[PDB]
Amino acid sequence: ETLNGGITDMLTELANFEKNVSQAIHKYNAYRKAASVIAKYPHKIKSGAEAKKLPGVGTKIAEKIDEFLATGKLRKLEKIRQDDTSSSINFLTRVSGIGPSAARKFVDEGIKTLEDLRKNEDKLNHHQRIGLKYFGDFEKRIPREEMLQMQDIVLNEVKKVDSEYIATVCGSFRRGAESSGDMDVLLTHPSFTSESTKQPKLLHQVVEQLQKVHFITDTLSKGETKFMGVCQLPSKNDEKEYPHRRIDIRLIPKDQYYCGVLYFTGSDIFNKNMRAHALEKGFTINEYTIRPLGVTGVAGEPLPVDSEKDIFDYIQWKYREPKDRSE
DNA sequence: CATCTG
DNA sequence: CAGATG
Ligand code: NA
Ligand code: NA
Repeated sequence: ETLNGGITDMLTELANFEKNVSQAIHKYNAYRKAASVIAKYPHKIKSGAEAKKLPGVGTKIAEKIDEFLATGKLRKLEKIRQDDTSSSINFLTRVSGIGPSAARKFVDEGIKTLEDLRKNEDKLNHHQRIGLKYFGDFEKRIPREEMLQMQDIVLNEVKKVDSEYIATVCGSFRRGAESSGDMDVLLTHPSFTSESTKQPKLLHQVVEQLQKVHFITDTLSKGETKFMGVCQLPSKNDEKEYPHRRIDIRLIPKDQYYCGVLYFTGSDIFNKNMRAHALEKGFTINEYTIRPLGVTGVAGEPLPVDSEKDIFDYIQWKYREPKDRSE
């Protein structure tokens, strides 16, 4: 956690690079388990061979670990941290919609910057385009104070559309967090579930409402069960308009809400531990359900949940307010 | 995993 | 349809 800090870090750099610039998914994937194991490793890595000793650690990584230990540096790391080409890919990638794949193409067409992009807005697709248009806004954290107003709107709108809506704002927003990245809304309706064959409208009626009033600004992706878009808190008495923020809305069959809602709420840590305990208590839990564990190895069948409460109960645990869902 | 693009 | 992004 701090004993083999740098090592795990350098490695993550390397790994990252492999995958991002080169297309080295193996290599990439290599640094990963690597940092993972030295990461757990209880001692102070005093040398390569010592590390080597570990699984995932080969000769090549060992090599690298030496020079790093030997000198507060790594050539290759240094060589990569300069190199324009590499730098560009790490940068383009910042745009919503640009991935590494795309980052590569662009640079190889000489688009390596923000301007480059605008100049070539023709080569970008809708998502990507927006992504560019909102570069700044998109990187700006979302202060809970805005979050609450947003939440205030979404809910009221969903409500007017149909009393049976059940919306929820998961995320850290939910866990207490002073600021969040994007807004994530979980959605369901009674008339929607596991068997119940569809109801796309269910999702589209609200999307529309939100656009009605202007909360929703652009559409990134709109499917029948998942919507990816952009929203905005009406700028008051003109002088201060708000940044644009990412917002997602997903439909969920009523019979699977709480697990989703639990799940989405996090933290990743909370989950696991909660997930591990579930297992002890003879249970299984994932994104959508809680299933009693057979002894023959494994086994299913969906337990029935009417709240986040139903779940814990099952695993026979202390109900946890979202706030302490930390770890 | 669900949506898009081409 | 494979392949990309989130
Ligand atoms: Na990106
Ligand atoms: Na292939």
